Amino acid sequence: TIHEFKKSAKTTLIKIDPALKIKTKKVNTADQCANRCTRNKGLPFTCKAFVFDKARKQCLWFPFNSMSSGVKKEFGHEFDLYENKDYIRNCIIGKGRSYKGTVSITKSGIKCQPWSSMIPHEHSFLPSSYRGKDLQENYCRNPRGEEGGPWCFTSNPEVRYEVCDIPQCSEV
Amino acid sequence: TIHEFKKSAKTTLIKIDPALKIKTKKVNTADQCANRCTRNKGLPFTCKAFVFDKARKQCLWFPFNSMSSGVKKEFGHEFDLYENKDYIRNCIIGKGRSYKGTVSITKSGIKCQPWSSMIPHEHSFLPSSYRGKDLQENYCRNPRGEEGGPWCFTSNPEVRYEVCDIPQCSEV
Repeated sequence: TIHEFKKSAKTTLIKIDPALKIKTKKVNTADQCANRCTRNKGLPFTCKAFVFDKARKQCLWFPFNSMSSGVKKEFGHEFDLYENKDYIRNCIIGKGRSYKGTVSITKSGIKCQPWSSMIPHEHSFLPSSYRGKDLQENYCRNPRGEEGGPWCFTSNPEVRYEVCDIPQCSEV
Repeated sequence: TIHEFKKSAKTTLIKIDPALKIKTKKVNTADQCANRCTRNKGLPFTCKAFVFDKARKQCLWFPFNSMSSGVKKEFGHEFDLYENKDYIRNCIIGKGRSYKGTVSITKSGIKCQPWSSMIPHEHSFLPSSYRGKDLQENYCRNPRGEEGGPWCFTSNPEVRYEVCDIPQCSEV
């Protein structure tokens, strides 16, 4: 069940508004935290995210994710952040510059090439180069905010890049 | 992997658009269609949904869902529809009247009471009547279009009903 969460390594979140509440608990594996989050059992809220402290083998279930207002994230090798896809807007607004969804396949059905690889296609579109644009894994993105919306370098050598078929949130 | 699809028993989809392409194949089980869809390995498009023909134990992979334009659904006992949640708007527009996501947990974190149940709470919100409102399972909904957004009757005898924390597509 831990696979249906967007994972961001060495990350955790921090709150600000005292009202915003948490629930923690020692555990064995990060898997263990996912089941409880997904099932939303014994939790005084909606599990939209959780962190697993690999160091203190702990689960940190949150009623919010990295894009929640009033919460910032922090570095930690020992931490691993898992966000519930059901709470990460999966549709596009405008040119889709703020799309953080997990679609990784182009419109014609071809798997996206990670932004970390220069194979098959070489490129200067590196994560460090574009901060805030979430160029993680091989997720369809639109760092430059171009007309076509989110796209990705294809794993098919003949197709340098292509657009992804992510829907618009509201286009009547 | 089939659990990451919204299921609509006895249902299938009929394209109207001739371009909009499909791909079919005999298979053994419906799970078999899911894996192929999720992976999107042998398809010339983005799998957003698929139908499993229990009769002809067949798979119909679609580059669209029940809310795609130019495609109508049809009834059929031998058919089951599965839509990729990654393509079913997961945020709310306005009062949330057209919400079709699968969130089934009120804001305080309690499981929803399916609409087909009169226990714990009895009600006048049944599928039968108010249709087109997808009162399936225990999905948070807003058939009437009320102020607070999609909600549900709580499986907690102490709480008649409560609202869910489904994000608005206009984040904040």
